[PDB]
Amino acid sequence: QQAGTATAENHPPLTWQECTAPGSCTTQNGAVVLDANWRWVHDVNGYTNCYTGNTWDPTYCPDDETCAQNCALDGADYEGTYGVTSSGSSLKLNFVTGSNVGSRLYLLQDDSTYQIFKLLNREFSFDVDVSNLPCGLNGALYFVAMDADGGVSKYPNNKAGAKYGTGYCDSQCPRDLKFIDGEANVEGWQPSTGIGDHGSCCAEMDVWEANSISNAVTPHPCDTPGQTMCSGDDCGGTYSNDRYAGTCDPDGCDFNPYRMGNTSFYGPGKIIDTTKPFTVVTQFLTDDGTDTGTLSEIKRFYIQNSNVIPQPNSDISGVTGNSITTEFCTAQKQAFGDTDDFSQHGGLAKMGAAMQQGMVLVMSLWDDYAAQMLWLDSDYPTDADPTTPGIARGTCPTDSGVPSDVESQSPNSYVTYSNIKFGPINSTFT
Ligand SMILES: *[C@@H]1O[C@H](CO)[C@@H](O[C@@H]2O[C@H](CO)[C@@H](O)[C@H](O)[C@H]2NC(C)=O)[C@H](O)[C@H]1NC(C)=O
Ligand SMILES: *[C@@H]1O[C@H](CO)[C@@H](O)[C@H](O)[C@H]1NC(C)=O
Repeated sequence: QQAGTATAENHPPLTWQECTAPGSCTTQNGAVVLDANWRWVHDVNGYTNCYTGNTWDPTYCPDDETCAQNCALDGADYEGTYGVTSSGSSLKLNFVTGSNVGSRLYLLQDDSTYQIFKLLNREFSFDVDVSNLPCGLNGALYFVAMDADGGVSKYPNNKAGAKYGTGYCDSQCPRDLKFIDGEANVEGWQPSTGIGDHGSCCAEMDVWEANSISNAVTPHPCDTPGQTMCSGDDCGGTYSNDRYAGTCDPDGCDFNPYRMGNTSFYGPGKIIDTTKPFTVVTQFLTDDGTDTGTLSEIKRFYIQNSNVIPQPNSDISGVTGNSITTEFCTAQKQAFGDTDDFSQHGGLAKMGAAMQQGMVLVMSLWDDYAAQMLWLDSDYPTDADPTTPGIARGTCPTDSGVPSDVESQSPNSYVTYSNIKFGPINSTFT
């Protein structure tokens, strides 16, 4: 895709901090950029839609390649069209703005380059306010193995790049992306938004997926860490027919404290009381305590009112601990009767390989047209006994979360992420 000219692209500023030790942090002047898929795509020569509603305009987009040469991703009015505002070290995502629903943003090193995080033997921490996120919404902060330049050096027809939020991929191998690898997704485009023949896969570390009711932390490995194209139902993921047909783990190894049997830990009025802000800390430990080692454990702490509170232990029979490890992941898949696609695609060793490639920080607010976010905050397989281990993930009713409901009833929902800090283990807090 080309770079557009109707609207100029100005990235909202966002500061964060890199630390070397507790109390010793340096502020970085970052910025964020809106993902390519939320943008208006217009023809390079005038101001005409290449994409109209849920369909490609064949005059400009008769095939994948031509479309990409003829069409441009426009700049974004962040506040007014997409409901994104930044202040200093804080970023606010509004749910519904006019006819826009939600957003996905990446953190930039500079105006053409995603910030790369190498997470092994490091810790990542951020403050969050999810008090205005009801059932059916997902305020996500996570990492994917995208190219720093958004694909430009690999794909000559991508002239927009990171500056326009190109190059997305995650463990679902999404086929709803209008542009992949410097080509439009037009041949095979089946309207619902819509899905095409091509998808974009890469390893995904979901540090935080949450609303005011439930949260989960979930690594999702892929055979190839790092961005790959797939095609048809071989993609697997949410949009393909068979979830488990592809090269990535679509479920992942998850720790949601509610699902693990502690229902008094996280929620309104609870130990982590989601009516107020709190701090989320995630450590990525290696077997030998060094930066070159194998990923072996993911640990979680929360901080609310200067109190440091560790992730609760699993209270599921035969599943032990409060951290993600190979042992935990094996035991939890068995005790819930879920297919162990995690270990099939290389588990934590392969999550670690992706972390070694470097990963991009994504911040997001979305609702779920496929599954109503019930996998996160309700009884998920809905046709199943909510007393059997692993079905119940939160207190939301099973009729919650349908997009046309939440978009109409809670349009002023929002999420705020702030005070991002990154460094060696135990440097981001006391
Ligand atoms: C849910 O998790 C909480 C937090 O871990 C548990 O409360 C802790 O219990 C331990 C004993 O196992 C105490 O030493 C801590 O001081 C407790 N923390 C707080 C702040 O309460 C709680 O027991 C768990 N509840 C259930 C339902 O199992
Ligand atoms: C981090 O601090 C914790 C105690 O809060 C301790 O278990 C651990 O050894 C520390 N890690 C390092 C490498 O300093």
